Amino acid sequence: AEAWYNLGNAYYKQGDYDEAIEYYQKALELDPRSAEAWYNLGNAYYKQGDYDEAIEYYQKALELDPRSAEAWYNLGNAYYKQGDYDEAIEYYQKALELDPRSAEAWYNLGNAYYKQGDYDEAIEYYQKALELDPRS
Ligand SMILES: [Cl-]
Ligand SMILES: [Cl-]
Ligand SMILES: [Cl-]
Ligand SMILES: [Cl-]
Ligand SMILES: [Cl-]
Ligand SMILES: [Cl-]
Ligand SMILES: [Cl-]
Ligand SMILES: [Cl-]
Ligand SMILES: [Cl-]
Ligand SMILES: [Cl-]
Ligand SMILES: [Cl-]
Ligand SMILES: [Cl-]
Ligand SMILES: [Cl-]
Ligand SMILES: [Pb+2]
Ligand SMILES: [Pb+2]
Ligand SMILES: [Pb+2]
Ligand SMILES: [Pb+2]
Ligand SMILES: [Pb+2]
Ligand SMILES: [Pb+2]
Ligand SMILES: [Pb+2]
Repeated sequence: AEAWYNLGNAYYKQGDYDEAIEYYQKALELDPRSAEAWYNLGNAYYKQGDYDEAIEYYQKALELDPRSAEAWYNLGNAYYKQGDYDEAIEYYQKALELDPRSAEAWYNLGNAYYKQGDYDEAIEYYQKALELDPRS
């Protein structure tokens, strides 16, 4: 499974998401245990703009490792891309409980509240983001 997974990773890293999906799926047929495998399969679908597929496999990754701030965050992103800002906020919240150091994660939490027209909540999370990284 690991060699198939590494092939998928190499394709993913050069931006060939169709090939990444093929070889990630092969790795999971042999070893469905890896959270990082389901997570990166989700990432591959996300990068294609196949957000329902991304959501399906992010959930699988989270069921195997619910401590994964990265998986919660990317699940948030998939909903944000669908315009589901309520679900985006819910999953960003869980990501930021597990790792509150990511200026990027606070920023996108702010963006999700901004998109709902909740400007004071946007301000709160933008302020946190800029406290960590004041360059953007
Ligand atoms: Cl391609
Ligand atoms: Cl193709
Ligand atoms: Cl192909
Ligand atoms: Cl083909
Ligand atoms: Cl789709
Ligand atoms: Cl589909
Ligand atoms: Cl399906
Ligand atoms: Cl939607
Ligand atoms: Cl949208
Ligand atoms: Cl929905
Ligand atoms: Cl709200
Ligand atoms: Cl509000
Ligand atoms: Cl409100
Ligand atoms: Pb191709
Ligand atoms: Pb789809
Ligand atoms: Pb599917
Ligand atoms: Pb929806
Ligand atoms: Pb709401
Ligand atoms: Pb408010
Ligand atoms: Pb509101």
